[PDB]
Amino acid sequence: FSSLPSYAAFATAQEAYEQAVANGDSEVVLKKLKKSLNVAKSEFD
Amino acid sequence: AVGACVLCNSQTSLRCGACIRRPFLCCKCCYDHVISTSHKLVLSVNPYVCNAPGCDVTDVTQLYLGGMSYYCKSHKPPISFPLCANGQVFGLYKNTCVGSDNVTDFNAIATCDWTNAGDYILANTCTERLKLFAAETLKATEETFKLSYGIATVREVLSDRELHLSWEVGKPRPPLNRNYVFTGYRVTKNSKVQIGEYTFEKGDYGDAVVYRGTTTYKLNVGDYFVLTSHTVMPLSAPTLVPQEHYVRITGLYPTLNISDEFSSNVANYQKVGMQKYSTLQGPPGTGKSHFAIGLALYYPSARIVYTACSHAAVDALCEKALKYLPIDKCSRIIPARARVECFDKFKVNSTLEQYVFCTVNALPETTADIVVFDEISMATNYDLSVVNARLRAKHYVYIGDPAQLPAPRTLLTKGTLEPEYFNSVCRLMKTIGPDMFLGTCRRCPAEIVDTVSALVYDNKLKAHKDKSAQCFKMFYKGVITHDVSSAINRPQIGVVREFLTRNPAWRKAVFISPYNSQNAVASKILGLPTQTVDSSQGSEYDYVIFTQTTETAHSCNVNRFNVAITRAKVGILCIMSDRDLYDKLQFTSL
RNA sequence: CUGCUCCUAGCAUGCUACUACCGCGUAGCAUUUCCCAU
RNA sequence: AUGGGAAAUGCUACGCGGUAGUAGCAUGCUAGGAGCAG
Ligand SMILES: Nc1ncnc2c1ncn2[C@@H]1O[C@H](COP(=O)(O)OP(=O)(O)O)[C@@H](O)[C@H]1O
Ligand SMILES: [Zn+2]
Ligand SMILES: [Zn+2]
Ligand SMILES: [Zn+2]
Repeated sequence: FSSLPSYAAFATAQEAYEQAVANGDSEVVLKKLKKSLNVAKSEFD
Repeated sequence: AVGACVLCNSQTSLRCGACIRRPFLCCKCCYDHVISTSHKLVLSVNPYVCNAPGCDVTDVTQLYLGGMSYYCKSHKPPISFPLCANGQVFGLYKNTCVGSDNVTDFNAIATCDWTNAGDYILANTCTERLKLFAAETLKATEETFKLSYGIATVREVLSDRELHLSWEVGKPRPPLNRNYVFTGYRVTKNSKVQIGEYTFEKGDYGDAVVYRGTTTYKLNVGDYFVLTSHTVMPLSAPTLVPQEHYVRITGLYPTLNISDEFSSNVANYQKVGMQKYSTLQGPPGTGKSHFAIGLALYYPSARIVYTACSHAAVDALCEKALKYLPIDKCSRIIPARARVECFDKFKVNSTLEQYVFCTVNALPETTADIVVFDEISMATNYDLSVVNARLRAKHYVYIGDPAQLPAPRTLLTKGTLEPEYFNSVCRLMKTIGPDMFLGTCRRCPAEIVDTVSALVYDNKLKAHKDKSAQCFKMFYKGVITHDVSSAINRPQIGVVREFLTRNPAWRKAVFISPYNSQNAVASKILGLPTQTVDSSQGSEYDYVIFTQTTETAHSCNVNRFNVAITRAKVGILCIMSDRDLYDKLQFTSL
């Protein structure tokens, strides 16, 4: 399931999540990362 | 349709897609912009798309000439060439593309969100044409934002003048005032026609709203009121005209032995004459609009037109001119809407007059000999070049004060803006100094000038009148809503109502409330001469009532309060909620 | 050739329990912002 | 001298449902190997 739109969107979501976790700016930003992760998992499912 | 570029101003005819205003770009400039930014759409004599219907690629990064049109790689004909040039973009004129590199600022202009003060300050630092384009795109951004405002899914209507308002969920339900423009749309499965130019302000008490439209039915349930946006027109004239020094007078007709207060300012008037223009930088209250009518008295012969930012200032100017200058040579141009009242004694929009007045947004496109503009702080750099384009005279006068509050600029929700960077003129005023300055607040007596010069201003200000002994204060807090519903301090209104009788000449004291809800409810309760600061800008009153509701970045603004107090003449009474702010001034407490 | 049984493997289904996340729904608690001209 | 106060960002608790992963139960079938009886 590598060459799939869900896979690519999840990869971008993970990239943004790790980037913003390294930034460590806001708790709401981290919640946004978690929500993006969760919809990425949802579609990847 | 061909024009010059912007960064390099070479003759070209390319435009960008993602850039909202779609400006003319040369080849190299456009290539740089599309390489840097994410703009992947270029406009020319035709749009740029993969001509093959089985493709929908609009990216300029790859596009292949399919004989006469553009193609993708999967549809590229064999004998065909990609149209991304050797570090440029292929098209109209390439042999006369002069080079210029200042694209990074231009990229940032088409990048930033105008929520950070860095955007606005950087905007007022670039090339003139870049400044005009930035102002234009900012105005367009504001129009787009206000377009996406509340869609009032109302349910009830009270009377022919009064109605009940309810809104949808998700979009910003805008405030209600005569300034805004709304219109309902009959959703009857069809005939979604405009019901008329509908203005709206909140009702007197409770869940009540007063409605007034160009037509006025008895509104139904299923309608909604959506805020539409007006278009923005491009401009060409410079914001600021160049300066030229002279030797003798520039052809103006004097009036010997007319007055006395302005014979001392005759030197200043001649200083204006010896140059193309001049400006005025001084504190409020001290010969600002008054240095104007006497200057007109110096040369009251040419056929002239003036204007002002807001309506109160121009109406006060009309009254002052009637007081000094003959009436039947001056006029005031009114707009078509005219929902906000004006000088309802003078000529009704008589453009054919010798000394004409008007508002900023309703100016004609005629010319004059001299001109003066009001409150550069309240204005942007866009309207400056707008009036430069529509109006072209031989002498220009500008007035303003950096301590005043600037234009709203609501999109800037972060940080404060330095007074010089309010517009180009304010930066020039703070960098090169004034052209002529007057510093002796004449309407307020010495106690007010002492308080303002000691606390916020520099200790340089002075007055001409001694203390009027009408200084009083109040500090107790009161309660507000605390959950949206901009603060309303009702206990203070009740205490004012109970007290006022003891104060004999304060029955007509000008009530002040910047907040619209408090502004309405105060007149609803008693009917004091209600007023807001914004609309007190450039006004003046014998008896004033100021009311602070609560503490907030708005109500704690130093400039707001100091511009509020510069309007005291003989008497005033005002209240706070803040301790150190209550202690800051040097008046009697009570 | 019929009937009975054992064992193994796989599949598939049903049901049960556990774990995670999600959003919803409800309840409680608590805060953060606070608005203006045409 | 009056029984007319929200937008909701944040915390906690409960439930639902979905999704995924884990363990368990029952079954339904298939296939294979083997043994007994007539
Ligand atoms: N030289 C002066 N002599 C008397 N009154 C003056 C003088 N200069 C200004 N004023 C008073 O100031 C009022 C107008 O305010 P102004 O000083 O023009 O500044 P602004 O209008 O921006 O506050 C006028 O009513 C006028 O009476
Ligand atoms: Zn662009
Ligand atoms: Zn160029
Ligand atoms: Zn294609």
